[PDB]
Amino acid sequence: RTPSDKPVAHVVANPQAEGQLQWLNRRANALLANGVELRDNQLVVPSEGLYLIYSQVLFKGQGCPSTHVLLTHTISRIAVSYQTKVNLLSAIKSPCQRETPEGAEAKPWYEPIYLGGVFQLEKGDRLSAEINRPDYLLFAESGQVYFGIIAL
Amino acid sequence: RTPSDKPVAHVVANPQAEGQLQWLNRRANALLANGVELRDNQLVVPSEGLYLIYSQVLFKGQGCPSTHVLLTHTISRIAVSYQTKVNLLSAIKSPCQRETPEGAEAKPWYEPIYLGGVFQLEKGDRLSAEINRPDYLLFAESGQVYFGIIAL
Amino acid sequence: RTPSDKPVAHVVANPQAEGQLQWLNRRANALLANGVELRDNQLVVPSEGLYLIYSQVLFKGQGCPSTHVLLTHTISRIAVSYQTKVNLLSAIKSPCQRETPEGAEAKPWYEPIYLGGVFQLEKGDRLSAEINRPDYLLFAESGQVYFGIIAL
Amino acid sequence: ITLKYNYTVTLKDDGLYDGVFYDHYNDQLVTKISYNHETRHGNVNFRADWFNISRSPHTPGNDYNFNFWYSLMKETLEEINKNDSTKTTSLSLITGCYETGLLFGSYGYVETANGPLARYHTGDKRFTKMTHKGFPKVGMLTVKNTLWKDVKAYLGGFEYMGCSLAILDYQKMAKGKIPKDTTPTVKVTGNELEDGNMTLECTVNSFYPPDVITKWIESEHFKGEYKYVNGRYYPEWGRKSNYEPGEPGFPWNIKKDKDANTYSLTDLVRTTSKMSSQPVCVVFHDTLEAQVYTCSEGC
Amino acid sequence: ITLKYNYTVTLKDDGLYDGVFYDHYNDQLVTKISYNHETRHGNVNFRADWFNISRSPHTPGNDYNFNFWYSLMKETLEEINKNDSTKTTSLSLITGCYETGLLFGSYGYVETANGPLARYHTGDKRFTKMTHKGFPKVGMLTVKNTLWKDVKAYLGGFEYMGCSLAILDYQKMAKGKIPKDTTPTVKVTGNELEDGNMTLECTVNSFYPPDVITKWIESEHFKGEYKYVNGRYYPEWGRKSNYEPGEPGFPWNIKKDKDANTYSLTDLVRTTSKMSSQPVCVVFHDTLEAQVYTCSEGC
Amino acid sequence: ITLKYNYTVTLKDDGLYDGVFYDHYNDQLVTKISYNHETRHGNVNFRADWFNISRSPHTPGNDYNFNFWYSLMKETLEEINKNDSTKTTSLSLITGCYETGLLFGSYGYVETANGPLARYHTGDKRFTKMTHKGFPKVGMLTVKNTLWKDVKAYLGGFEYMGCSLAILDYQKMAKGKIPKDTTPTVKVTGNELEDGNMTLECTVNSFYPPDVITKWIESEHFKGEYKYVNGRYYPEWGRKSNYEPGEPGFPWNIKKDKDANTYSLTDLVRTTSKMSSQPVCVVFHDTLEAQVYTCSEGC
Ligand SMILES: *[C@@H]1O[C@H](CO)[C@@H](O)[C@H](O)[C@H]1NC(C)=O
Ligand SMILES: *[C@@H]1O[C@H](CO)[C@@H](O)[C@H](O)[C@H]1NC(C)=O
Ligand SMILES: *[C@@H]1O[C@H](CO)[C@@H](O)[C@H](O)[C@H]1NC(C)=O
Ligand SMILES: *[C@@H]1O[C@H](CO)[C@@H](O)[C@H](O)[C@H]1NC(C)=O
Ligand SMILES: *[C@@H]1O[C@H](CO)[C@@H](O)[C@H](O)[C@H]1NC(C)=O
Ligand SMILES: *[C@@H]1O[C@H](CO)[C@@H](O)[C@H](O)[C@H]1NC(C)=O
Ligand SMILES: *[C@@H]1O[C@H](CO)[C@@H](O)[C@H](O)[C@H]1NC(C)=O
Ligand SMILES: *[C@@H]1O[C@H](CO)[C@@H](O)[C@H](O)[C@H]1NC(C)=O
Ligand SMILES: *[C@@H]1O[C@H](CO)[C@@H](O)[C@H](O)[C@H]1NC(C)=O
Repeated sequence: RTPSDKPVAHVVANPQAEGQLQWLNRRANALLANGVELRDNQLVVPSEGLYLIYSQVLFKGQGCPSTHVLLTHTISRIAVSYQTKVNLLSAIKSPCQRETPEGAEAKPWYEPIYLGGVFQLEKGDRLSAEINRPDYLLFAESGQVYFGIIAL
Repeated sequence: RTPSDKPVAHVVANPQAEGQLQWLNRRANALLANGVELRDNQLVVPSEGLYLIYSQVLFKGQGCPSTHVLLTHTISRIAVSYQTKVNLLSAIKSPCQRETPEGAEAKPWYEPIYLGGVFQLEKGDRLSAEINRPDYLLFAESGQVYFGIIAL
Repeated sequence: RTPSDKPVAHVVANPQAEGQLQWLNRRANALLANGVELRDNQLVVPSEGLYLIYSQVLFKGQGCPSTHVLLTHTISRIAVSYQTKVNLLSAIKSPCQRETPEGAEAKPWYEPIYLGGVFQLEKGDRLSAEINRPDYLLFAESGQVYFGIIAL
Repeated sequence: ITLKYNYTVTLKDDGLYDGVFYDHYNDQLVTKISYNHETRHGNVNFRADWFNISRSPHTPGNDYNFNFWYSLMKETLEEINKNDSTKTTSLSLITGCYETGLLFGSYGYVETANGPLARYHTGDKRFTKMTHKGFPKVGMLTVKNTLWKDVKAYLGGFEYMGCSLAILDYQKMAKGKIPKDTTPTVKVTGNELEDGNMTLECTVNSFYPPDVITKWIESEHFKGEYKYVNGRYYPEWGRKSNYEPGEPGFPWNIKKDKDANTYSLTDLVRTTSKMSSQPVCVVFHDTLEAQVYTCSEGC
Repeated sequence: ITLKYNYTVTLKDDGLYDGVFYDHYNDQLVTKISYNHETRHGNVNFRADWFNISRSPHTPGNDYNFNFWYSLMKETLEEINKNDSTKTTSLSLITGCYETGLLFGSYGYVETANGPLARYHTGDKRFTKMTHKGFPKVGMLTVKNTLWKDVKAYLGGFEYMGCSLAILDYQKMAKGKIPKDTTPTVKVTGNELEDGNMTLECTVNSFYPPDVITKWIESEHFKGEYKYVNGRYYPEWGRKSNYEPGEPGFPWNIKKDKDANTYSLTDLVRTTSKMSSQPVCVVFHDTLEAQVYTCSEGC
Repeated sequence: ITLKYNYTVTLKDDGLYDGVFYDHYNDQLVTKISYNHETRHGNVNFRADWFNISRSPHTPGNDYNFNFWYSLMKETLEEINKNDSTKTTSLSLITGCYETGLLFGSYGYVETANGPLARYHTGDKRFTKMTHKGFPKVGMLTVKNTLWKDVKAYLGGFEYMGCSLAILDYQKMAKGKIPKDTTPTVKVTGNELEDGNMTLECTVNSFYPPDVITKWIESEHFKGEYKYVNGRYYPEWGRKSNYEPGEPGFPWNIKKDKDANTYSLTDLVRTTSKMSSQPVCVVFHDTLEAQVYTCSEGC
């Protein structure tokens, strides 16, 4: 069955790699076809074109830390004609508004972030989907952390 | 006018069905064409192919409940070759961080969740966009709760 | 290089226009091609068709205001055959749950909102991506505030 | 549910041209407006207590653009009466929409005391004959008219989307103040009108929202499972009428049954031998989004 | 990692047909089931202490549908034995999946005491010959069978996705209770078997998860950089066997080395002059997702 | 706004080759670097007080790769001087970008004391003649060169995106420390240069950011509404020059008007009879993203 012929990829987070965000394509409903490669944890575009890029991460924390914690999710492009990470999509989220567990209780918190947009890419471009606090990464369920692209 | 020829669908939540999340396509800017069917509240793919699947729900609550409340949104696939709900996309959100109305006031809270990704689907697959707390579903405005797919 | 031939656009927020949300296409990884025009701060579709529309805004606030503050993001369509804003996609978010800085401290808060879906559009339709509190718009980084459409 | 707008100017006995407008949600009158001859503009004569027009942003302003329509329709009626082979008592602008079970649509056409005249098509942005007879390109009926732009906007706009949006506001405000939904009883009978071979009769008994639509589909198309699948395609044995189902002008044998708020319908079909599966009756109504019903011979 | 299901019915000495089932995660026995002749149904004889079957939603219910398979396989074996040119001692249903480094897949085939018989293809939804010899279309092997629908569902489903989902639950519960991962040592030697020109030997020393796969690729394809790029395409000098790499039936020269939990492998290749770059050895294993190794002559 | 980088090596009188580099934001000098003959490397002679180079991640490192360019350009100049029909006093590398109103772009070309030589195209990843004359494929101008890879990276990269990103950092740090934006006054005059039929003159008076671009478009293309629509296509009566508008080498009649920070421009056009609508002047400047101006005869 022809996935379609269009370069595409939908990689998901590896739960067996605690503390970090490693993407894999060897799972249930994941994709890595028609040329796009997963190299050094980055997706590599196989041809000139317009691409839909997206990603979602789910942060989870038990009770609240100190001062203030910031969660950032961002998709970068390192172009073949300009080898430097330049942000394409990015968001920030503040889970614990300094609440900090008074001393009794402190329930868990969940904070998801979605990113997505269309971009002109060169053959050879490298796309990265990174976060700043991989220690809060909740990849316990399944479709909670993903990163993908489809050539439109 | 040819919508395009591509199987597509953008269904929205029925506000006249309080307490539950029922999808309809008989509204203003909604879609259900070129083969995809809305059966038993699920979208049914008409052909092999790569599909962009997405959904958004908007939760709303007056003041805060007890202990802790969890909000989950998830899109499942029940494949023709494996009749079982398997999650494709899913997210969790914790509205009331146990704050619970002290006893005076308690403003309302809004919490949206977006889900989206590309997937390889078989002719006959059933897609579901469900939530765990339909009693918090805010479908008062309009484009606040939707579920759709487009064949890429 | 042919962007593709498909009408497309990915505009981003102008940081040099404090207090408001003005879209530009004259930047790094932005787009405005094959017919779509950016007129009066709205994207204008050049042909009948199915379109993927999306947008993201990032709100940021120092400490908390009074009573309660509501943040809304919404994409409207003003059709050629019905000149009136009708909401296609919309979400609401409540940052400060009335917490209001007790009197000592008050950290900053970040709240992102994503919107996206597929729609049937007429040649000449005008799409708007607006917010209610532009004074909380955080367009300091880069890919934090965007609005785009691609003809599928 | 249903939302219908009816604008009508009449030549009345001898003299002036009378004008009325009716706004109906289902079978509930919401607004009545008539042309005041002393004042020379319309007046609201009736307004349902449950309808707060301020909560219905998509209901046309200026009392439903009454003065505009009255005047333009009066002009159109005068022109129509010049060719003595068209002369008519009155002219009506019928526009509105519906959400009958799974089915949904909108309409906007002009009829005469003599029958349907022209239908406005959202796509072509112009009127189209509803009868072989054709229609006189005068008044509000030709692009030639100086006010055509307003027609496109008021009529075309409402039909394109305005109405479908408005109907939802009516529904909200009507929720508790009108007849409750009532599910009908259906039975399909296979009588036989003598001269012809077989006849099928689908009868729907006492249903509330009065809008009901029926589709006759050969049973082969249901491949064993008798459920109407939403997005699925189905050839359907169309009926013959100048009106399209959905337009209030479509002939449905509906009668408000005995002392009650409910209605009843009887739809007959000529089971000619042209087919090859014997149609099954598919009933579209608010209660039961869309149910299929079978059997002939008399079930 | 590896998940393997083995169902086997045997004619044993003279009389009854015995039935056994084995569930293996890597080289760890998880479940053993055998057909009880007194009771006439299966019994779980063994269950690993670390495997809570309730935490593995995708592991087949009804004790792995044992009664179903035993019975249907018994039927298939009887039919197979009627044509005296096929008569066999036993029949086995081999199904499972693997995640060997970057490589991953699933399988489901039926073998006989005489060798591989038929392989089930998820795409075509039918069995396909694994040998030129072909296979008798009887029992669980033909669509003609009344229980075919169950075969498609139990075998096809598991192979289509069930297994790949289940294997992850086993991994979770196995984490601490089995041999730890152990990275191998690799060396490629360029010996020479006299009659032929050159011979390459890739040897992988003491690695834990016993599943290892090797790919021989001409060095030209690595355009100077000796790293195997995940999504990249590579022509690969296939091996010759009735089995496809990944299926437990594929011939890999693996031996559990001396008193330890680890394993060792030796893969040889005939460096015929057909090529034009001298293959390089690419090793796929859990440790080191996929590494490339070179040199000949003897390195 | 504008960001321009100018690298220049000269043969000076008799002997050594001098090298200088200038970084200009708008008309503001940001950095000056010159080759020190004693030390044999570049030295920063000037640095604007408002520019914190650490806050501009996209401004090239190693003092704008000065030593690299000086050396490679020196090499290129020597080769160019061997064919005595090319011999030149100096060589310059002009690269940078702009955001003039709605218009925006980047450039990178090499000019000689004799005039433009070659332009670097981001697409083809190579240089292209700027004149019919062609250009000698030597030094930094040919793929043959051992350092070509660095040229592609430093020049190509900056032109491909580096510059457009950097210019924004300059703008931030310049905000308060440079001439404030100043909106011009425009007037189009329809004089007549005697021999030819008609002549149009667009004059823009005292605007600050010195970058201004003008487009002459036949009025028919504005279908009645005189507003330049961003993404809309417009045929535009191109000017004739070896340079493309946007490159600092394009001939614009701009002069810094009397004692002030502002500038003035005068653009003339030969209203030949080839057209059929009489052009209208479209002015692109930071103030007024893009405005249209009309009238001839003398307005
Ligand atoms: C419109 O109203 C007129 C006058 O009340 C009536 O005679 C006519 O039948 C109505 N038409 C429809 C379809 O409601
Ligand atoms: C409808 O009537 C209410 C009073 O019942 C009035 O206060 C309101 O302004 C009107 N529409 C609304 C709800 O704004
Ligand atoms: C309208 O009147 C004219 C007479 O001027 C007649 O010829 C025409 O046929 C009439 N309309 C039609 C086509 O019936
Ligand atoms: C299945 O089990 C039987 C007996 O337990 C054994 O002889 C056979 O080799 C096994 N098949 C495979 C390929 O694991
Ligand atoms: C697995 O066994 C545990 C006891 O170790 C039991 O509590 C649990 O309910 C079983 N399965 C699960 C996790 O539901
Ligand atoms: C099975 O037996 C038949 C005889 O009934 C024989 O013709 C056939 O060739 C045998 N199967 C094969 C193809 O080996
Ligand atoms: C570049 O610098 C040289 C030497 O200072 C100068 O003469 C020349 O005009 C400059 N070129 C440009 C295009 O600015
Ligand atoms: C730029 O200079 C400031 C002071 O002028 C210094 O504190 C800063 O570290 C430099 N760049 C930055 C903001 O990192
Ligand atoms: C360069 O010199 C050669 C002879 O050395 C001459 O033929 C050529 O015309 C010169 N460059 C050009 C092509 O103008």
